[PDB]
Amino acid sequence: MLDKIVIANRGEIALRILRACKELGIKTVAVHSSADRDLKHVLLADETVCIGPAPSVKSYLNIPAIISAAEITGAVAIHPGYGFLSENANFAEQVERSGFIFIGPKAETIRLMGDKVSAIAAMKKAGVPCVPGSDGPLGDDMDKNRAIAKRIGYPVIIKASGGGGGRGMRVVRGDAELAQSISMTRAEAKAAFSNDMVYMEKYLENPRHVEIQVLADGQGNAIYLAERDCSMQRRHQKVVEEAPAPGITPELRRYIGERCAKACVDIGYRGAGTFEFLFENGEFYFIEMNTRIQVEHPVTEMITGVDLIKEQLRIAAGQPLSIKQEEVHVRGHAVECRINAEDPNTFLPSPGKITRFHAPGGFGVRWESHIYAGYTVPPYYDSMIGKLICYGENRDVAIARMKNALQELIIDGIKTNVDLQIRIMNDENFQHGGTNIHYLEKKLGL
Ligand SMILES: Cc1nc(-c2ccnc(N)n2)cn1Cc1c(Cl)cccc1Cl
Ligand SMILES: [Cl-]
Repeated sequence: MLDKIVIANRGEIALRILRACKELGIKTVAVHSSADRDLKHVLLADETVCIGPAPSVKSYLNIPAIISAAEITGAVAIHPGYGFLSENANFAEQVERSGFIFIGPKAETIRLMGDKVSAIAAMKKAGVPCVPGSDGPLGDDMDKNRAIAKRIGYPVIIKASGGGGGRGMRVVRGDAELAQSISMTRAEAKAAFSNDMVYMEKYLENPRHVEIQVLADGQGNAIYLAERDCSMQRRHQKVVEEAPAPGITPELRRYIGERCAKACVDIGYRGAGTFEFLFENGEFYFIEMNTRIQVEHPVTEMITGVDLIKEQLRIAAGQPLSIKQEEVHVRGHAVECRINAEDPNTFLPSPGKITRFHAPGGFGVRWESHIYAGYTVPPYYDSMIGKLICYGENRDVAIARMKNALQELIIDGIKTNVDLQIRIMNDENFQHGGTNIHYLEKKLGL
């Protein structure tokens, strides 16, 4: 087991990582900005290092400062959490070059999945179903681009190969708009990644966002831990996630899961990872892979019993997977509601001091948050201040528990999205299940 690690993150995920470290007897180093001195995990950590001022560029994205903190404390590994530098291949490379373990895959693997075109090519080769597409970057030959579009069939979508999460894409519905659409996507990509590479996919009109959790030890062992539906979202931000995905049969799960696991072996994947799919008309289509642990990991933990963070730490210590595929069993159902400090009318972050706090408790209730009474939510970071996760023996039980936990939750002094979460739990279409990626924005437009 790793002697000591730097937790290269903040907020709820840093606390989540700290708890796993403590379970495993791993010493903790909490690196933090000057605005984050009173973070719960910082107060709980074995050692603390202030790595810079409030803005993320000079703290949580400050590669030399994070590496120096590992150096000064004699840490053996760095956990990047999610966001920040977790998908930064240069950071992973610098971490290993400086002589520390990066808790994540090889830098080459991060780089491979970071490039959307190369990622899809690798996944297609491995037998993972992808969206019908260009299978390569689009060039300047518009005859060739029209032929790709015809072969695929309109509508199509132009996507940037550098891009993440849905940044800068456009739907094309005929030849008439194709040339300009390619042109425009190229330009926005140049500003975002200094990379004008674009590709084409068949545009799916009303898909669900379904992602497969994997773990791989780098020793040839790779398992899939069912799936999560993340379709409930607003402006590229997930709002509610759940596991398993409604309507997914054991057979479909096994079909897609085995293909993801085999792909992990093909690419020499190491650690936790997520294969993101679009799901429409009973069919899976790979869009991208996340090579980090994700915000929504807890729903997968509830339905499988596998502690994904502890697995990351075990794998980073060079241990083989703690379980075989045949030992992974989907049981019950879990729903996560993200709790955001945000104004309900503007959807802008709403920072400030929490004056009264009470966490929900009870059977099947899991509360993931650094917040406490008297804690000030700083203006400098993301709006998500906690995650409420409810498990039950079935989806209806999980939802009923979530409704009650949400009503029990008290966060006074700041504005939150609790009332919206309650609305969603009471939504008849959500109660039925299987709503698509466009649903919440359509609902909120009414
Ligand atoms: C990365 C990505 N690809 C798509 C997409 C949608 C329809 N067809 C195709 N091919 N891709 C959508 N997104 C981003 C996204 C996702 Cl993945 C989930 C909800 C909303 C949004 Cl805008
Ligand atoms: Cl994430």
